[PDB]
Amino acid sequence: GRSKKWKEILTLPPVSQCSELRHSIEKDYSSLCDKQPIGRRLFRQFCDTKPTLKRHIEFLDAVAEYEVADDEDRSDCGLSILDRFFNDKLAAPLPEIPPDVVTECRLGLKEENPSKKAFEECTRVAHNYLRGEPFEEYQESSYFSQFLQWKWLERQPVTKNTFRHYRVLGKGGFGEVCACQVRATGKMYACKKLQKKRIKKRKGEAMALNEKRILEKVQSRFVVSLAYAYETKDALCLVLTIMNGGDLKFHIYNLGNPGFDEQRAVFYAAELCCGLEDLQRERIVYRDLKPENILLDDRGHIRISDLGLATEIPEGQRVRGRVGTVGYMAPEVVNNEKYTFSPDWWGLGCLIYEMIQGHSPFKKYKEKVKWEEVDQRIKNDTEEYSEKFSEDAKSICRMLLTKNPSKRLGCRGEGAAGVKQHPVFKDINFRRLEANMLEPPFCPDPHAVYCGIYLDTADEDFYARFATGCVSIPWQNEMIESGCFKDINK
Amino acid sequence: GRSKKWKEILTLPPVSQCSELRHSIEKDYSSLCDKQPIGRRLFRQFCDTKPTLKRHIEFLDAVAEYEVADDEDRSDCGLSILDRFFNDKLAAPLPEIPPDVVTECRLGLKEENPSKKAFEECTRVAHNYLRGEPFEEYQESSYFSQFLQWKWLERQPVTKNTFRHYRVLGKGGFGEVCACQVRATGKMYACKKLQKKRIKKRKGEAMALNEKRILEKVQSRFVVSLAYAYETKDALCLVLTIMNGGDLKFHIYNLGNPGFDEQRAVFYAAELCCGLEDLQRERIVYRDLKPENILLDDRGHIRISDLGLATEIPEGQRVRGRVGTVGYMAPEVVNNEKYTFSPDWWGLGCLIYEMIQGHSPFKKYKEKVKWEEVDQRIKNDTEEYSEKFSEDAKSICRMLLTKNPSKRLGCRGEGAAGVKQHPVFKDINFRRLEANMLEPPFCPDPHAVYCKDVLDIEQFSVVKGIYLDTADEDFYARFATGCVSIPWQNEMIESGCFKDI
Ligand SMILES: Nc1ncnc2c1ncn2[C@@H]1O[C@H](COP(=O)(O)OP(N)(=O)O)[C@@H](O)[C@H]1O
Ligand SMILES: Nc1ncnc2c1ncn2[C@@H]1O[C@H](COP(=O)(O)OP(N)(=O)O)[C@@H](O)[C@H]1O
Repeated sequence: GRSKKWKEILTLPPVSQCSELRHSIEKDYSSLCDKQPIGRRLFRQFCDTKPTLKRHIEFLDAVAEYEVADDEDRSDCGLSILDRFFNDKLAAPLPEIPPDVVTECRLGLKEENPSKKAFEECTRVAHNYLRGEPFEEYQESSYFSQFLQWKWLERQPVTKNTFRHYRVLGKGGFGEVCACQVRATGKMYACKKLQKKRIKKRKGEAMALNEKRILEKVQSRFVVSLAYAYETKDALCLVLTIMNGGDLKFHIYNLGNPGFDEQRAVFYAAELCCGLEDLQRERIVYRDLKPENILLDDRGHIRISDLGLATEIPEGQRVRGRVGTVGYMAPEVVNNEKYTFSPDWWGLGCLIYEMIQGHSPFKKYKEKVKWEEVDQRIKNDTEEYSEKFSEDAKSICRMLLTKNPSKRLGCRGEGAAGVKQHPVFKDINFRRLEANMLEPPFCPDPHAVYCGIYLDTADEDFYARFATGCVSIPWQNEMIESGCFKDINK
Repeated sequence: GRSKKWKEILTLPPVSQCSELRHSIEKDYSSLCDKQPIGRRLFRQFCDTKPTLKRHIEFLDAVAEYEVADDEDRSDCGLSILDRFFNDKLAAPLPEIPPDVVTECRLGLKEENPSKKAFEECTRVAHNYLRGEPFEEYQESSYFSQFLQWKWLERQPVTKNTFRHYRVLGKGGFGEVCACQVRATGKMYACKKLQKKRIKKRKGEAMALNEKRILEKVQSRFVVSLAYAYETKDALCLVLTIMNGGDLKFHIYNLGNPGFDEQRAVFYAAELCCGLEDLQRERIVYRDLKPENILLDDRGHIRISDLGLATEIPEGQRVRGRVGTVGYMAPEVVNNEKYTFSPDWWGLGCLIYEMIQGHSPFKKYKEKVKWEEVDQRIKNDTEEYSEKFSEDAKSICRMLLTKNPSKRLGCRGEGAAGVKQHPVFKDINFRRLEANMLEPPFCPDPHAVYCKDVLDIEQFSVVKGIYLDTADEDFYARFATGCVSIPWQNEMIESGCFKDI
C-alpha cells in the first residue's frame, strides 16, 4: 500500500506558494469544475455550503441517474425528477429554468418510450447558471485554494523513485513491461520501459512520441490510460493501466476451444465499439486491431493497447499505407488507398469472427501463408461461417467485413453510434456499459497465469521533445480512488 | 487568377452524398458557428431569416466594434449599444439578458475609461441563447445543408495538380521553398517541399510529423499557417502562408544599420507577444526564437516561422534539453534544467535587443566565439545597452533577460497579458493589433529585394547511399494529406469562390 512517509510526499504546499498557478490557470468552468476530478469534488463541496447551489448539483446527479436508468425504470426516475425539482405546489429550486423547458420535459415524460436526453436542456440551462456567478464565487473560496494546492502537487517532479518496480509482465520491441506501484498511494500500474538504444536501433522516435501523445489525448474506459511519463539514463518510461487478465489471443487459443461463447464476444465487441467511438471523437484511427492488442483487467473488462500505429487525422484529411498486421489489414489498407476510420470497423469484424470461429477470417490458426496471398484473400475471398455464430452475429460480421469501405457498417456516416444499434447488442444498455455499470459474463481467474549502439547528440535532441511526468486527469483520479484526497482534504 | 473551369473543380455534391457527413459531424456550436469561417457565415445567413436571431447577431457585432474601438471613441460606442438594445421596456431585443446584468453593464460604462469587457456577460447570455433552440433549428435549415456540401469539398483529394508551381523562394534544409498557386482559386502560397531522401539522411521523421501537427493546431495571424499537405513520389509538401517581405535577419543586417528604429522593433515585439500568447494557449514552447525565424509579409506584418523545434507540453509536465541556436538559448536551456515556456520570453528579449542594437545580447555580429564561452556569457555576464535604446526598451530587455526564469517577465503568472502591459507598448492598442487594424510603421516595397537569391531551378542534393524502404513507407503512412479546414474555408471566402457559389 502507501509508503511510511506518504504524508511527507503528498504534503500540500502553503496557499501563498500557489499564487503563480492561481493567476496563470485558465478559468474554464468545464475543466476546473467538471473534467478535472479534484476540481469537480471541490466545486461540489463549495456548492454544498450554499442551499440554492446544492439543489443544482442534486438535480445534475438526479439527471445522471436517469440517463443510466434501465428501460423499465426510466419513467419512474423522470417522474421523480419532476416531483422533486419541478413541483408546482412548491417554490422553484431551479428558477433559471424557463417554464417552456419544464413543460417540454413533462410532455416528453408522458410518452411511454421516453428519450434518455429529456433533461439535456434543463441540464444545459443549469450549467449556464453555474458557470456564471457561482463559478466566480467558487474562485474566491477556500475550496479553489485547496484545488490549486493539489494542482501544485500534480506538477511536482516524477522519477523512477516515485514507484516500486516489481515483476516483469511481458516483453516488447523497445524493452520490457513490469508491474509498478506508486510509493505515495500504493496504486498499481504497468511500467513500459522503452530502451533508448532499442528506440535508436529500431528508428522508433516518431513512434514513441506518437504513442505518448495518443495515450494522453484519449480519455476512455476502453483504451489503456497513461498516468505518468519519466526518463532514466537508459529509458523513456510510460506508466500505464495494469491489465492482469491476459490478452484476447491468450483467451481464444490457450484457454479457448479455440474460441468462446457468443455472449462473451458480443460483450467484448460492445466495449471495443465504445473504445473506437472514444478514439474517433479524438479523430484517431487505431490501425492495428488484433486479439494480441486487446487486454483484460482483473474485473473482466477490456482496453485497446499498443497505440504505436494509431494516428490522429486532422479535419479535411486522409491517411494511406499498407500498415498493421498481415491478415488484419482492410482492403483499402492492402490497396494503399486514401482512407480515414474505415480500417478500424473492418478490424472489429475480424475480432468478432476470430473470437467466435477460432482463427482470423482470411488466415487459419498456425497457417503458413505468404503475406502476398493473404492480401489477395482480403481483397477477393469471402469469409465462411458456421453455427458457432447466431444469425445476428453472422450479420454484424458480414457488414463489418464488406470489402468496399463506403458500404461498410460504421463508415456510412452513422459511426459507432450506428454500429451500437445493431441487433447483436439487443440485450446491452450502452449508457450503463459506458458508465461501468454492467457486469462482464466472464471474469479472469486469480492465482492463474495469463501469459553496439552508442547514444549521441541527435538522440538528446529527441529526448528534449519528451515531456515528464504526470497525466492530470488520471493523476487526480488516483488521488481520489486511493483515499489520499479524502485523508488529506478531510 | 481563378481557373477557367474553377466552378467544375469546386462543384458542390447533391445533399444525398452529404447524408454521411450530417450524421458523423459533432454538433458543437463554437466550432460549427464561430471557429469554422463558412459555418459562421452560413449560421449568420440563417439568423437573417428570423428578426430575433438577426438582432443577436447585430448585438455581437456591435460589442465586437466596441472592443476594438479607440480609447476616445469607446464611451460613445458603448452608449450607442445601450441606446440600441437596452433603453426600451416594452421593445426589448434581447429579453433573456437579466436586468441585473444590464445594471452592472451600465455601471462600468458610466465611468471614464470603461473596461473593454463591459459587455462580456451580455455576450455570454446571447451565445447561451444561440447555442440552444436557434442552433437546433439551424441544423434543419437549407443553410446547414450547404455547410455539409462545403465540408464534402474540403475532404476532396489534394495532389501536386491542385497547384500551379511558380518560382523558387529559398533553399530549405530538407528541400526547396517555392511560390505556388491554388488552380481553382488563384490564391498564392509558399510550398515547402521536404525531400524524402533528405528527411531520411537527416532522421527528421519526428520533426516533420511534429511541425505539421503544430502548424495545424495553432490558429494565429502571427504564426505561419499550414493550408494544405500533399505527397509526391520524392517529397512531403507543406503549403504555407506566403511571406514576401523577407526575414528579420535580413532587415537587421543586409538593409539595416545593423538594426532599425525602436518604433519598428516595438511593433514587431508586440506582434511577437500575440504569436507567443497564441502558441501558449495551445501549450506550445517554440524554442528557436531568432531573427532569421521571423518573416515579414507584403503589408509589413510578422509571423513566427520554422516550427521544427516547437513542442506541445501536456498539462502538469515539463521538458528539458539544451536545444535551439547558440547565442539564443536561455540559462535553463544551456544548463539543461526542466522547464515549460520560460525560454520563449527570454527569446523575445534576445529579439528586441538585436533589432535595436544590431547584434545578439551575448555575441557580437559574425564573431568567432566557442559555443562553450557563448554559454558562459548567457549564464553569468550581464548584457550592455546603448543610447539606441529608450528607457522603456532597456526595461523590457532587462526583465525578459532575467537569468532566473522564475523572476523573468511573462514567467511569473502574468504571461503574455502582463508582457503586453509593459510601458514600451503604450502606443499599441493590442485589441486592434490582434484584429489586424493597426498599420505597421514599415511596409515592404515590391520590386525591392528582401532575401538572398536562389536560382529559379533544382531541388537536387546529396542522396548517395539513401534508399527508400518499408520503414520509410511506415512513416509516410502517418503523414495525412488534404487541406487544413479553417485555412481552407477562409481561402474559399477570400477568393470570392464561396460568394460566387
Ligand atoms: N497495460 C499492461 N498491463 C499488463 N501487461 C502489459 C500491459 N502492456 C503491455 N503488457 C505486456 O507487455 C508485453 C509487451 O508490451 P507490448 O505493448 O505488446 O510491446 P510491443 N507488442 O509494441 O512490442 C505485452 O504483450 C503484454 O504481455
Ligand atoms: N512561408 C514562407 N514564405 C515565403 N518564403 C519562405 C517561407 N518559408 C520559407 N521561405 C523561404 O525559404 C527559405 C528557407 O526556408 P526555411 O524556413 O529556413 O526551411 P528550413 N528551416 O528547413 O531551413 C527562407 O529563408 C525563405 O527565403
